[PDB]
Amino acid sequence: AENLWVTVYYGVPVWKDAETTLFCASDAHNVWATHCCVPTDPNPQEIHLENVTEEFNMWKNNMVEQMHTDIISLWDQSLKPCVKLTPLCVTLQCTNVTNNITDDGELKNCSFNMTTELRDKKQKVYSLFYRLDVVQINKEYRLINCNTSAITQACPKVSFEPIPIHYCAPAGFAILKCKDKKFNGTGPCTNVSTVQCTHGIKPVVSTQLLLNGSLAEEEVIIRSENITNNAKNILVQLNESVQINCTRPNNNTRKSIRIGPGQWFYATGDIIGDIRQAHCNVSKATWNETLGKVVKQLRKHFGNNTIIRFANSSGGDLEVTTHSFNCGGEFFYCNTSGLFNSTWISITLPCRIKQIINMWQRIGQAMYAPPIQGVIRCVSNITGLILTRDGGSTNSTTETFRPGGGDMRDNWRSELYKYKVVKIEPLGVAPTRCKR
Amino acid sequence: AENLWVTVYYGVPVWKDAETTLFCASDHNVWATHCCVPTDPNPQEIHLENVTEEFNMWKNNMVEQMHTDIISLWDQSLKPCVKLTPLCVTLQCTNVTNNITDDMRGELKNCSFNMTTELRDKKQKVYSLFYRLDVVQINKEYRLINCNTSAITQACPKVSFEPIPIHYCAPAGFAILKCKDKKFNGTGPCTNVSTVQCTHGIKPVVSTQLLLNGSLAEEEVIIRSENITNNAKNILVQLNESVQINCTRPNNNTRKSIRIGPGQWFYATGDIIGDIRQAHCNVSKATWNETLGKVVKQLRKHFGNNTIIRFANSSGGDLEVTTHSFNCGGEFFYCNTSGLFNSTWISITLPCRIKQIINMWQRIGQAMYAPPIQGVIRCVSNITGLILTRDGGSTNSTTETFRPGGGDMRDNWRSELYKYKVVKIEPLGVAPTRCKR
Amino acid sequence: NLWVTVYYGVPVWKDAETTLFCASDAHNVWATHCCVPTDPNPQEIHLENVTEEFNMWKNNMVEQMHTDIISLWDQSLKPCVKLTPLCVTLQCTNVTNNITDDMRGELKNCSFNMTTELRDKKQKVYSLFYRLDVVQINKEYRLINCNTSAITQACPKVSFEPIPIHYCAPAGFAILKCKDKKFNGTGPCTNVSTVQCTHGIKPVVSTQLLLNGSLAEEEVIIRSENITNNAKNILVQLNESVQINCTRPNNNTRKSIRIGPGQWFYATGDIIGDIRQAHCNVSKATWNETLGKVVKQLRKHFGNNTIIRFANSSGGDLEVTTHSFNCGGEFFYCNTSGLFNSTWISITLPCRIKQIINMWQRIGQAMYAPPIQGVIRCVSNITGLILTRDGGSTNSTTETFRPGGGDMRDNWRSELYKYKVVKIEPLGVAPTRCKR
Amino acid sequence: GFLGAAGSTMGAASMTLTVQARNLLSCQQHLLKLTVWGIKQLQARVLAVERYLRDQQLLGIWGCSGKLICCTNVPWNSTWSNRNLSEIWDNMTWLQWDKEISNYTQIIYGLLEESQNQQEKNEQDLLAL
Amino acid sequence: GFLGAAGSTMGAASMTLTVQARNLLSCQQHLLKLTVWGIKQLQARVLAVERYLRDQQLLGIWGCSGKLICCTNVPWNSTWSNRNLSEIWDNMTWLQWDKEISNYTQIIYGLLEESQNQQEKNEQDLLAL
Amino acid sequence: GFLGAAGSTMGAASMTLTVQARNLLSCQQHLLKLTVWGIKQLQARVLAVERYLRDQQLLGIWGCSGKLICCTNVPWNSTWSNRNLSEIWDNMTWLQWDKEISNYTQIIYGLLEESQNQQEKNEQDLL
Ligand SMILES: *[C@@H]1O[C@H](CO)[C@@H](O[C@@H]2O[C@H](CO)[C@@H](O[C@@H]3O[C@H](CO)[C@@H](O)[C@H](O[C@H]4O[C@H](CO)[C@@H](O)[C@H](O)[C@@H]4O)[C@@H]3O)[C@H](O)[C@H]2NC(C)=O)[C@H](O)[C@H]1NC(C)=O
Ligand SMILES: *[C@@H]1O[C@H](CO)[C@@H](O[C@@H]2O[C@H](CO)[C@@H](O[C@@H]3O[C@H](CO)[C@@H](O)[C@H](O[C@H]4O[C@H](CO)[C@@H](O)[C@H](O)[C@@H]4O)[C@@H]3O)[C@H](O)[C@H]2NC(C)=O)[C@H](O)[C@H]1NC(C)=O
Ligand SMILES: *[C@@H]1O[C@H](CO)[C@@H](O)[C@H](O)[C@H]1NC(C)=O
Ligand SMILES: *[C@@H]1O[C@H](CO)[C@@H](O)[C@H](O)[C@H]1NC(C)=O
Ligand SMILES: *[C@@H]1O[C@H](CO)[C@@H](O)[C@H](O)[C@H]1NC(C)=O
Ligand SMILES: *[C@@H]1O[C@H](CO)[C@@H](O)[C@H](O)[C@H]1NC(C)=O
Ligand SMILES: *[C@@H]1O[C@H](CO)[C@@H](O)[C@H](O)[C@H]1NC(C)=O
Ligand SMILES: *[C@@H]1O[C@H](CO)[C@@H](O)[C@H](O)[C@H]1NC(C)=O
Ligand SMILES: *[C@@H]1O[C@H](CO)[C@@H](O)[C@H](O)[C@H]1NC(C)=O
Ligand SMILES: *[C@@H]1O[C@H](CO)[C@@H](O)[C@H](O)[C@H]1NC(C)=O
Ligand SMILES: *[C@@H]1O[C@H](CO)[C@@H](O)[C@H](O)[C@H]1NC(C)=O
Ligand SMILES: *[C@@H]1O[C@H](CO)[C@@H](O)[C@H](O)[C@H]1NC(C)=O
Ligand SMILES: *[C@@H]1O[C@H](CO)[C@@H](O)[C@H](O)[C@H]1NC(C)=O
Ligand SMILES: *[C@@H]1O[C@H](CO)[C@@H](O)[C@H](O)[C@H]1NC(C)=O
Ligand SMILES: *[C@@H]1O[C@H](CO)[C@@H](O)[C@H](O)[C@H]1NC(C)=O
Ligand SMILES: *[C@@H]1O[C@H](CO)[C@@H](O)[C@H](O)[C@H]1NC(C)=O
Ligand SMILES: *[C@@H]1O[C@H](CO)[C@@H](O)[C@H](O)[C@H]1NC(C)=O
Ligand SMILES: *[C@@H]1O[C@H](CO)[C@@H](O)[C@H](O)[C@H]1NC(C)=O
Ligand SMILES: *[C@@H]1O[C@H](CO)[C@@H](O)[C@H](O)[C@H]1NC(C)=O
Ligand SMILES: *[C@@H]1O[C@H](CO)[C@@H](O)[C@H](O)[C@H]1NC(C)=O
Repeated sequence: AENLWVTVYYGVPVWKDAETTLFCASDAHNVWATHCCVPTDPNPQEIHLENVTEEFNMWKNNMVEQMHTDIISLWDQSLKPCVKLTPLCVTLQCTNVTNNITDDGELKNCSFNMTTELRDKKQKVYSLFYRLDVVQINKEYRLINCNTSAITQACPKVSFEPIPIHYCAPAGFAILKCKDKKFNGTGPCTNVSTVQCTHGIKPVVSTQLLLNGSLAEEEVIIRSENITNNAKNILVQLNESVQINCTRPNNNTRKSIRIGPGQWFYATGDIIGDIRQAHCNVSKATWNETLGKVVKQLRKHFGNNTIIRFANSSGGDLEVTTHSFNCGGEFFYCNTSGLFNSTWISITLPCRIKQIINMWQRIGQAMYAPPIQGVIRCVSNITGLILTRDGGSTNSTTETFRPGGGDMRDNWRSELYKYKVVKIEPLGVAPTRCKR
Repeated sequence: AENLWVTVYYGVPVWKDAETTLFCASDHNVWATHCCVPTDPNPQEIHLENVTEEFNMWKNNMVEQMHTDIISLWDQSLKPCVKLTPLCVTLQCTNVTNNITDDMRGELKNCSFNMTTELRDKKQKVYSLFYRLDVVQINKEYRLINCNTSAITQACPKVSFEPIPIHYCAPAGFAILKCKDKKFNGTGPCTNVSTVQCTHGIKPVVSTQLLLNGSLAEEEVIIRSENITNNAKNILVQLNESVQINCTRPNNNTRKSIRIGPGQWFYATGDIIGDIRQAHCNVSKATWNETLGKVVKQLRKHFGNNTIIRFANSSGGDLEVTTHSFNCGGEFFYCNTSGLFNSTWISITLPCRIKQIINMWQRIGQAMYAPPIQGVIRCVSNITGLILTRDGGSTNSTTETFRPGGGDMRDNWRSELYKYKVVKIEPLGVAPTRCKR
Repeated sequence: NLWVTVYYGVPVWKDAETTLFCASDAHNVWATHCCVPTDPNPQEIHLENVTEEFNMWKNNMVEQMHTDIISLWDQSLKPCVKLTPLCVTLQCTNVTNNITDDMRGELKNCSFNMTTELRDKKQKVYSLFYRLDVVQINKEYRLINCNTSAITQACPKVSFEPIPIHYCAPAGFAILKCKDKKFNGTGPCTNVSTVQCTHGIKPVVSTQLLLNGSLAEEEVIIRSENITNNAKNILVQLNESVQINCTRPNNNTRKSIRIGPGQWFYATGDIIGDIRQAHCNVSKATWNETLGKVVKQLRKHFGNNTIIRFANSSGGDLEVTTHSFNCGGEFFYCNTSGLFNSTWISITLPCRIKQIINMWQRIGQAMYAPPIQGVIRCVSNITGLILTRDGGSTNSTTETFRPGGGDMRDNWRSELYKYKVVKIEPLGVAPTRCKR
Repeated sequence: GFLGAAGSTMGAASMTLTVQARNLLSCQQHLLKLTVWGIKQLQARVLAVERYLRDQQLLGIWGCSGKLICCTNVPWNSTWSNRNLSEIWDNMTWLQWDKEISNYTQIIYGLLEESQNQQEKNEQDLLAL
Repeated sequence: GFLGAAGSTMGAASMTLTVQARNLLSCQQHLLKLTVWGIKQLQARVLAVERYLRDQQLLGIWGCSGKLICCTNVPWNSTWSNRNLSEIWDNMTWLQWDKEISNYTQIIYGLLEESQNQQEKNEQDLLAL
Repeated sequence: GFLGAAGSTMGAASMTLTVQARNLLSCQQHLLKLTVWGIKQLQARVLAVERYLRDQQLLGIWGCSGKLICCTNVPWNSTWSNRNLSEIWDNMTWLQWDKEISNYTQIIYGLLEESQNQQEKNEQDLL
C-alpha cells in the first residue's frame, strides 16, 4: 500500500452510455438515396466481446428518436419544392360514377373552374375523386383538407421506395448489439458484440401489421416494456413471414392541367376498363397457424390455460383502424377485422384508397398523391404485429387482444431493438508499483 | 551584464480588448426557448486584486450585438405566422357611440368588409373594431393605415414577448470584465474590477422616453453622456430608487377568431363588454417631484446652480417619439407624459392611447398586427431611468430645458451593458531569465 | 546503411479541387458578396526551376466561377417584386408617331386591367413594350412567358455592373500561374509562379463576342481543346483590342405603377422625341486588320495556302445568334453578319432590345429588366471572340468560320487560362545516413 | 478486435491503445443544399475534435504526453481505493473500477497538474547553474 | 480562479499558468433551424480551436513542445529592455510589463524559430556519426 | 517565399521547412445570411483542421512528434528506390523525389507505426 503510485492510461477500451447523432449510409430521383450519400461498408467488422454482460433498453433507445425525427424531416424536405394546391379549394360540383359500375358511392366525377395561364380566365375541368377525400357542403362538395389546412402536391418524379438504411457511429462512439435470440425488452444479456454500423433497416411505414422487417431466428417473441400494463402496446415478432398479395386492379389514366406559369396538377382521369374493388389476399391456413403460435406465447404471461381472444379494434381514423400501405405511392386502408375473429383454448381483405395524405398525425402539411397509370400489384412479407391489450377485464379467465396502432417510432423501435450507442472514454487510472 | 535569456510562458494572465460572439442563456416565450442552455446558478466572480482597467460604454460592441440579436429573433418569431395581406380592403366605417365616455371621442371605430372565405370562391361580410390611429380615410370609406407601405404579418397569439433576464456568456478563450467601482462615469478608468464568465441577465425591455425595470443606479441619481457639451447627444439618467407606475387598459375586450381562406385564423377585435374608457397610467406626484429634484441636483452638478432647470413638456416627431411606450400583455401603449414635465426648478394620471398595427424599430419595410387581448389589462412597472436631450445651442445660459425622448433601443440597452467589457485572453508571454537550454 | 527520414513542411503539391473565396477593393451585387478586402500588395513568388502543366479545358475554377455567378444572380433577385399580377390579356396597338423609317412596328403600346393596394379597387394603365416580349393571342396579346414560368422584376436599386473580383485560396492551397508567354492553355510551361489571390476578373456576360479581357501578349492566340474538331469552340484572344461604341438613342420615361402594399412595378412610359433603333459602331479598318491577323494564325493551324471565310452565324434563339451584352443595365442583341463578311487568301451593326430574359439560358426562371430613363451608351474593348468551323466535308481548299459561344463558362475559361489551384502536401519521406 | 472485452489482463489489452487513438480521426450538393442536415454533421465533427484535444491537453499538462501508460509522481491515497493492489490488476474490471472512483476523478487530475508544474519550475534552476 | 491573480507579481504569477491554460478549452435540437444563431455558435467553437492550434504549432516549431514554462538559447536584446532582473519578472505585473515590449513580438518569434531550426539540423548530423 | 525554392534540390530546400509549416494554419453580417455559402466556408475551415490534426497524430504514432526532421529505425528497403544519396540530395528536386517514390507511401507508414509500438513496449521492462 505504502508503495502505490498513481498511473494513468490512454486509449483504454471502455465506455459509458451516451447520445450522439448517427450517419445515414446506403447502396445502389429517390429521396433517401439522395440523402444517404455515404455508401455502406461491404465488410462491417463485428467484434465479439467475451467477458461482457450488458444491459440493453430498446424502450430507452435514442436511435429510435433520431430515426423518427429524420424521416419526418426528409418527408418535408421532399415536399418543400413541389407545386402548391391552394387553387383547388373551390366549390366542387360532383355526381356519382355509375359508368361501368361495380356495385362493390366510393367514386365521384367532379368539376371545377381553374385559372388558366392568364389571370383573366378560368376553365371548367373535371377529374375523378374518392369519397374519402371529398366532403359535402350542406352536388356541392369541397376537398376535405381545405376545411382545416393547406395541401401540397407530391412531385411525380420523386420516389419514396424504401432502401435499407444503415446507421453509422461518429468517431469516439460505438454501436453495441445484443445477439441473444430470446432477448426481452430490457435487461443484462450475455451475447454482446460491437459494430460500426447497424444492419440496414428499410423505412417502411405501416399501422397494425408490420411489413418487411426482421424475423425472430428461433421462435415468435412477444415484447413490451410493461406487458402487464394495458396502457402499453405489445409488439410481436414472428419467426416466419406470411406472404400477402395486394392489388389496385382498376386500369386508368391521369390528366395534367395547368394551374399557372409552370404550375402543373396531376389527377385521376377516366378508368379505361371496367371497375372492381381493391383488396389483399392472405393464405388462410398460414395465418391461422401463425396466430396459434402467438397464442402459445401469450399464455406465458396471461395464464397456462387461459382464454385468449382476438377481436377487431375500436373505431377511429383509418390510420389506427385499418392496415396502412404505401404501394407505388398509393395509400391503402385494408380491412383486417377478419384476421382477428377467434377465441383460442385464401382470406380476402377489401381495401380502401385515398389521395389526401396526412403524415405522422401532424395536423397540417397535407399531401396530395397523383395516381399510378395502369394498375398496381404489391407483394409483401408480414414480419410482426402491433397488438393492444384490453383494460377493464375483471374476469381473469379471459384476455382479449385487438389490432393496435400509433406513432411510427414504434415500428422502428422494433427494428432498432437490438442496438445501443455508447461513448468511448480513453482515459483512466490505477495504483501502480512504478513512479517517475 | 547578466546576459539574460529569452523565456517562454504559456497561460500568462493577460488580455487585450476584443470582439467576438455571445452565448445567450436563460435560467411559450421567444427568448426562453432560444436561450436553451441554462445559466450558471452561481458565477464564480473573480475579484481582480491590484488591477485597474478602462471602460467605455459608448464604444461597447455588445450594445450592437444585443440589438442585432433581439431584432433577429423578433423576425424569427414572425416568420411562421399568417400574413394579413387579405385584409387590405375597402372598409365601410362609422364610429362607435355605444356607452362611451367623454374622452373616447370617436377613438374606437366600427368597420365592415367582404373577406375571403374557406373556399376562395366566396366572400364573407364581417365587421370588427379598430383604433382610430390605425385607420385612415380614403378620399365613409377607410383603409388600413399601412396598405400603401407594407405587408402586415399577424403575430402568433401563442407566443410571448414578456422580457426575461438573458445573460450573455463568453466563448472559451474570452473573458468579461465587470466594473464594480461604485458610481462609475461610463468612460473613465475603473479601479474596482472583477472577472465573470456571464453578465447579469438583462431583460429585453422595450420602451421610449423612460427606462423601465433596470438597476438601482449605484444608490444615487447619475447622469451620463457621450459628450456633455453637445446638446445633440442623448443623456442617460439612472435613478437612486424607482418610481412605481400603475398602468391599465380599462376595457373588457372580446377576441373574435375568424377563419379565413387559408387554414389559418385572424383575430379580430370583437365587441366591447360594458362601457368604454380611456387607457391610462398613475404616477405618485410626490415621488415624481422628489425624483426630479434629485435629477435637477445632478444637472446642477454638471451645469452650475446659477441656472434654471426646465424639462420639456412637448416634442416633435411621430407617436413613437412623442409618447411613452409600454407593451404590457403585448398591448401597445402610447402614454402622454407631458404632464410629468411642467418643471422650472431654481397623484398624476397620464392618459394613454392604444395602437394595434405596429411598425418596427429602425425599419419600415414590414408591419405586424397585434392580436387583441380578451379581458382587461393591468400591470405595474418600475421607472428606473430617463432619456433626455437638452434643447441647447441657446445663448441664454441662464436657463436650460431637458426634453424627454430621442430614444433608440441601442441607447436603452447601453444602460445595464455599460458595466461589462469583453477582452480576449492571450496566454503566450515572453520575459528574460537566468537560464537557457 | 540508410533509414527512413520523415520530414514535415516540405514544398510539394498535388492538383486538387477546392472552394475558393472572393475579395474586392471597395449596392452592387458583386460588391456585397466579397466582404474580404484584397491585398494591396499581392506577392508573386517565382518558382525557380519549376515546370508545370496547366489545362484550361479542365480547370475547375471555371465551374467555381459559374456556380457562384449563377447563384449570386438568383440571390440578388430573391427579395424583389414578383410580376405575376401583370399576366393578363393586353389590349395593344402600334406606336406610330415620331418613328423613323427603320423601326418598323417594333415598339408596341398596350393597356390593361391590373391590381391596386385594396382588393376592391382596380386600375387601368398603359405602357410600352418591345415586340420581342409580346405574343398575339389567336388587339389581344399576352406576355410571352405566361405559360412557362414566373417572372420577377429586378430591383431598380440593385446594380449588376461587373467589378473585377479576385479569388483567394484557402489555407493549405496555392494558386499556380503560368507567366510564360503565349502559353497554349494546355501542356507544360517553364515560367511558373504562385500567388495568394488571382487578379481581378470582371464577371462579364456576353455571347458571340468577348469584351474587356486579355490582350494575348501582343499576338493573336488561337485556343481550342481539340483544334481539329469542328464542333468545338475556338477561342480567339486578340493581339490588341478593337473599340466598339454602343447606344440606345431613344429618350425614355420611367413610369412608376403601384401594384400593392410596398409592391411597385416600373414601366416604360412615352419616348420623348424621335424613335430610333439601337446600334453599335466598329472601326472598319481596325476590324478588317484584326481579321487578317486572325487568319494568319488560323492558317498555321489549318493550312498555309487555303481559303478562310468569315460568315454570319446560323439562326436560333436571339440570345445565341448575336453579340449579346448588358450595357447600362439594358439588354442588347446586336447583329453579327456585317462583322463577318470576307474571304481571305466605320461599320454599323443594328441592335435589338429585349426586357424579359432567361438568364444563363436556364428555363423555368425569368427576369424583367426595369426601364432606364434618358438615353444610354457605353464603350467596350473587343478582346476576343468565339468561332466554330462548318466543315461538313473534307476540303483542304477552304473552311468557314462563324460566330459561336453563348456558354458563359467559356468566357470565364478564357480569362482563367493562366492558373490552377493545388493542395500543399507538407509531409514526405527520403533516406538518411542514421537511425534513432 | 478494435476494443477488447476489457474483463482482465488490461496489460495485454494495452497493445491496442494505438489503434483506439488512431481511429479518432479520419457528396457535395447531396448534403450542401440541406441546412439542418449539414449543420448536424458539422457539429458532430467539431465535437469530436474538441474531445480529442481535451484528452491530449490533459496528458500534456500532467507530463504524460507521448506515452500510452504513464507513471506519475503522485502517490496513491487510501481513500481512492481502500482495496489492496492484489485485487485491482486482475480481480477488478476497468469499467467496474471507473464507477467506484467517479468521486475521486478531478482530485487525481489537479494533483497531476500541480506536480508537473513543480517539476518544470525546478528545471529552470537546473539550467541556471 | 481562471484569471485570478492577474494583478500579481510576474514571477509569482507563473504558479497560476496551469489554470489559465487548461481552461482555454472549456432542447438544443429545437434550435437547429435557427440558422444564424446556430452558425455563430458553431463558428465560435471552430475559431477557438483554430486559435489554440496556432499557438500550439508555434510552440512546437520554436521548441519546448509540451512545456508550460521553458527557455531557449536566445539572449535578451537591449532594444527590448534595459532593466534589472529584480524589477522584471518580479515586482510588477504582466499586464503592464507586456505593454513595455509589444513592439518586439514578431522579432522574438522569428528568432525562436530560426534557433530551433538550426538546432535540429545539427542534431541530425550528430546522430549520423 | 512560402513555396520558394520548391524547384530546388532537396538538400537545400529542407532548410525552410519551418516557414512552410507555419503558414499552413494562416459585411460579415451579410455573409451570415448566405445559408449554403456559409456552410461551404465553415466546412473548409473544419476540414483543414482535421487534416492538420490527422497528420500530427500520425507523427505521434510514428514517433518524432514535435520535430521538423527526424529519422526512424525503419531501414530503407532500396526497392522503393535504388537511387544513391549523392543524386538524391544534390541533384533531385524535392518535388521530383516525391513523385518518384509515391507508390510506397502506405508501406512506409505501416512500418513506422510498428517500430514505434515496439519501442514503447520494450522500455517498460526496465522498471
Ligand atoms: C416590469 O416587471 C413587471 C413584473 O411584475 C411586469 O408586469 C407583469 O407582467 C406579467 C405578464 O403580462 C403579468 O402576468 C399575469 O399575471 C396574472 C396573474 O393573475 C395571470 O393571470 C396572467 O395570465 C394571462 O397571461 C398569460 C401570459 O403568459 C397567459 O399564459 C394566461 O393564460 C393568461 O391569459 C399573467 O400571467 C404580471 O401580473 C404583471 N405584474 C403586475 C404587478 O401586474 C411589467 O410588464 C414589466 N415592465 C416592462 C416594461 O417590461
Ligand atoms: C468595359 O469597360 C467600360 C469602361 O468602364 C464599360 O462602360 C462603362 O459602363 C458604366 C456602367 O454602365 C458607365 O457608368 C455611368 O457613368 C455615368 C457618368 O456620367 C453615370 O451617370 C451613370 O449612372 C448614374 O445614375 C444611376 C441611376 O440609376 C446610378 O445607379 C449610378 O451609380 C450613377 O450615379 C453610370 O455610373 C460608364 O460611363 C461606361 N463608360 C463609357 C465610356 O461609356 C463597359 O460597359 C465595359 N464592358 C464590359 C463588357 O464589361
Ligand atoms: C364495361 O364496358 C363494356 C363496354 O366497353 C361493357 O360491355 C361492360 O358490361 C361494362 N362493365 C360494367 C361492370 O358495366
Ligand atoms: C350517389 O352518392 C351517394 C353518396 O355516396 C350514394 O349513397 C348513392 O347510392 C349514389 N347514387 C348512385 C346512383 O350510385
Ligand atoms: C364556373 O363559372 C360559371 C360562371 O361563368 C358558373 O355558373 C359555374 O357554376 C362555375 N362552375 C364550377 C364547377 O365552378
Ligand atoms: C426481461 O427478463 C428479465 C429476467 O430474465 C427481467 O429481469 C427483466 O425485467 C425483463 N425485462 C422486461 C422486458 O420486463
Ligand atoms: C407496470 O404496470 C403496472 C400496472 O399494470 C404498474 O403498477 C407498475 O408500476 C408498472 N411498472 C413499471 C416499471 O412501469
Ligand atoms: C367471424 O366468424 C363468424 C362465424 O360464424 C362469421 O359469421 C363472421 O362473419 C366472422 N367475422 C369476420 C370479421 O370475419
Ligand atoms: C364620428 O365622429 C365625428 C366627430 O369628429 C362625429 O361628427 C360623427 O358623427 C361620428 N360618426 C357618426 C357615428 O356619425
Ligand atoms: C360586398 O359586395 C357587394 C357587391 O354587390 C357590395 O354592394 C357591398 O357594399 C360589399 N360590402 C362591403 C362591406 O364592402
Ligand atoms: C466623465 O464624463 C465627462 C462627460 O463626457 C467627461 O468630460 C470626463 O472626462 C469623464 N471622466 C473621466 C475620468 O473620463
Ligand atoms: C398601485 O396599486 C396598489 C394597490 O394595492 C397601491 O398600493 C400602489 O400604491 C399603487 N401604485 C401607484 C404608483 O399608484
Ligand atoms: C451648488 O451648490 C452646492 C451645495 O449643495 C455646492 O457644493 C456647489 O459647488 C454649487 N455649485 C456651484 C455652481 O456653485
Ligand atoms: C534553379 O534556378 C536558379 C535560378 O537562379 C539557378 O541558379 C539554379 O542553377 C537552378 N537549379 C538548381 C538546382 O538550383
Ligand atoms: C377592364 O374591365 C372592364 C369590365 O367591364 C372591360 O369592359 C374592359 O374591356 C377591361 N379593360 C381591359 C384593358 O382589360
Ligand atoms: C495546342 O493546342 C492544340 C489544340 O488542339 C494541340 O493540338 C497542340 O498540340 C497544343 N500545343 C502543344 C505544344 O501542346
Ligand atoms: C479589307 O478586306 C478585303 C476583303 O474584302 C481584303 O482583301 C483587304 O486586304 C482588307 N484590308 C485590310 C487592311 O486588312
Ligand atoms: C457582303 O459583301 C457583299 C459585296 O457584294 C454585299 O453585297 C453584302 O450586302 C455584304 N453582307 C454583309 C452582311 O455585310
Ligand atoms: C497588492 O499589494 C499588496 C501590498 O500593498 C500585496 O500584499 C498583495 O499581495 C498585492 N496583490 C496581488 C494580487 O499581488
Ligand atoms: C522490401 O524487402 C522485402 C525483403 O526483406 C521484400 O520481400 C519486399 O518485396 C521489398 N519491397 C518492395 C517494394 O520491393
